[PDB]
Amino acid sequence: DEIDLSALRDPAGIFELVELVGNGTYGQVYKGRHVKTGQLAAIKVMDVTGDEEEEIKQEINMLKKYSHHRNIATYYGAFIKKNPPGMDDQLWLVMEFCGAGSVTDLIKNTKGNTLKEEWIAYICREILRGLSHLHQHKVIHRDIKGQNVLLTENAEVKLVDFGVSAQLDRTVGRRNTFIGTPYWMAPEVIACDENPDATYDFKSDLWSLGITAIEMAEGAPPLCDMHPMRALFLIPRNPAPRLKSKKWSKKFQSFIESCLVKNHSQRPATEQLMKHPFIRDQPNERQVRIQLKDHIDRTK
Amino acid sequence: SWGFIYKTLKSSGSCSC
Repeated sequence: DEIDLSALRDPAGIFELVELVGNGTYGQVYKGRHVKTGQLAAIKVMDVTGDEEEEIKQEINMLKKYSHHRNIATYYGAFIKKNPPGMDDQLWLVMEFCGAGSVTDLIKNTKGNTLKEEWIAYICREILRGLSHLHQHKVIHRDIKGQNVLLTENAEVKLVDFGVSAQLDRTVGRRNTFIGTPYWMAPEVIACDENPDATYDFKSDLWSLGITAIEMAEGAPPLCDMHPMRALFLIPRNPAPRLKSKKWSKKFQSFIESCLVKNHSQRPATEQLMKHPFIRDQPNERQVRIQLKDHIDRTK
Repeated sequence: SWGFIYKTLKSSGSCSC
């Protein structure tokens, strides 16, 4: 069931914008409320163009199928605001509102740019639950990073940004499209630039999760002082990245070791990763979520 | 990078140099 952009309607009497909460080369994100019920939504606004059509449809088709999982921000619907002949129309994407912002932002606003280890373990576990849902449905995210992990005002964790995700049709199937964000890309995805035979699968998302854990621990991905072109040369050649400080637990160090195995056929699968002690053993979840929520509110 | 685009990849997201 593929979306047909021509059938989308003007949102005239259904939602109203409230405040602008984000902006980038993609468009704008707004806080919005349903005018009839008052319920809260985020609304992403992009103007329409044939040139960005394929990614738009992939985002909407992926969200409609999978966003009902509690670790994926929920899709509510879409509209197209109709503007006069000289002016582009705009697509509105109506989503579950994630009021705490991104993990990248959380790190930026923290003293030393380093989260507490128990916070990192909780966030990583929530990301893996989302990945598990996706991988079991033959989906590869392909752009896992702190900018695409959001937090609600109650410290729930939600994955976003499905525009370059891959939908396979067989379990064993593989992909070869050279796509991602450089510092978080897996060595077997990078290899597709110069190697027209290379392939990757769902384990490339697990590499990116490893880089995102390092992002949370140290404030940036590895090689953040290299130009992107040099990072892309060094990721397949350097040994796998490690945490700089010996103060982290052996558990955390072991988990980073499991995500960042360079040989992807020897990298553990999502299910095995879910059983790692760093992820599996969190008996103080209630306390951790409270501390995260309070830290989030402290940082404004 | 922040803004660096290489072929079909997203923006660098982390850097420049």
